[PDB]
Amino acid sequence: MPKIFCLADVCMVPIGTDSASISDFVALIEKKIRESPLKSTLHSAGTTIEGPWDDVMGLIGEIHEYGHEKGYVRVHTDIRVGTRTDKHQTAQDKIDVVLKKISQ
Amino acid sequence: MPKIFCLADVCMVPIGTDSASISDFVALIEKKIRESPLKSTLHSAGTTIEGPWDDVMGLIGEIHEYGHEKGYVRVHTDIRVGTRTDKHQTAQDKIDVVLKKISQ
Amino acid sequence: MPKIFCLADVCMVPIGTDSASISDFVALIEKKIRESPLKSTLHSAGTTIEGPWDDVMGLIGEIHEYGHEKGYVRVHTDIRVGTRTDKHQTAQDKIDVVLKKISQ
Amino acid sequence: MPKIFCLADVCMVPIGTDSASISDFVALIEKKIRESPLKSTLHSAGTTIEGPWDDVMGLIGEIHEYGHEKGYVRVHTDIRVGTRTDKHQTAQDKIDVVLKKISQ
Repeated sequence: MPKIFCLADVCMVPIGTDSASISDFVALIEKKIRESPLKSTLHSAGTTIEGPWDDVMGLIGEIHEYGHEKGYVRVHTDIRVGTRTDKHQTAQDKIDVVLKKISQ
Repeated sequence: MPKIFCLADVCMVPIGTDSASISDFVALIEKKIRESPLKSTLHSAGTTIEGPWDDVMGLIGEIHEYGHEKGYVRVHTDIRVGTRTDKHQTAQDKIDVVLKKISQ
Repeated sequence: MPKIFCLADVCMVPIGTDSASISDFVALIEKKIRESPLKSTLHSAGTTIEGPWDDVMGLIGEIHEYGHEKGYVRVHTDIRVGTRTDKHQTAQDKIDVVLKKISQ
Repeated sequence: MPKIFCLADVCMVPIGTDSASISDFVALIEKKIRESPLKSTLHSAGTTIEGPWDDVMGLIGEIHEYGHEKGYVRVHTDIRVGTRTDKHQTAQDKIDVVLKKISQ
């Protein structure tokens, strides 16, 4: 169980539901993610979660189990995650650097 | 060249640069993306682009070529893209539905 | 319409079907991919397609339209794509280099 | 620490190295992955790992730490992971079903 800091952007969708509309599933998991003390930011194509590796990946796993507990039979997830040793950077720090450079 | 409407969230990074810091590359490509008439939204883990398939995928390809033109030798990209026939939904519509349901 | 060579690994899934089992959809799209003259390699988590950017992204777009034509209401796709200017490398060349180094 | 079975296809790349060529990094991590008792399958665009969630995500985290221990300053990873309650399916079972259907 590694504890390295990481930034993980997750996009989770249910497979096999009766409708192409899945906002119920997204809202369901988002509420669960916001209950965690880990910092998270919701956007249109997913949610960015930050913190120690084990806690972040642990939460995503719990969300899957939560989905299954709520009746969803299959969950498909895409995770973009990065770790680095040169500096500590939150999701907000990341966008702040870009925005600054763009206006320059 | 398909023209179906699509929502594509792209995360692009350069491989082989001399530094772990890549905000220069991100800012460079973001400015190029904002020059397009296609609707785009920047977030911490990528940029969401919407429009006809050929125009969206065409732009991403142009960004790659632009990166190479600017000296970057290798570009690695992750794209999450979806198409649907039941309704038209922009990236903003998508987050709006979730936010509403979350407060309900 | 960029024509830079690219290697794209695609994972495509249908959203809103009546079953968690989606092998019918996968088989359907795979047969369509094999009809293209572009080089493709199927694996457990997707299919790797190579060739000019416009032809590769064009095919993926056609697959989406094909899915919708076959009754699927929503398609979600994850694409990992890379371009580079230092050498030409097929998907097979890529795995060959790794395998060699592993035994060394 | 969830223990639900999962199939995870991982694509890991180093950011900030002095070369666009990263086969050394890939070979390095692959050897580390093969030391694990977890079932893994290497392909051109990544490696598919299967097993309990905590063990699989734990290994990926260890690979990141291993990369940093070996001098790599930044690691970027894309993970496609799925869980389901309707059946147990390995990566090989997954491709076997498709291949069968394709010839039918």
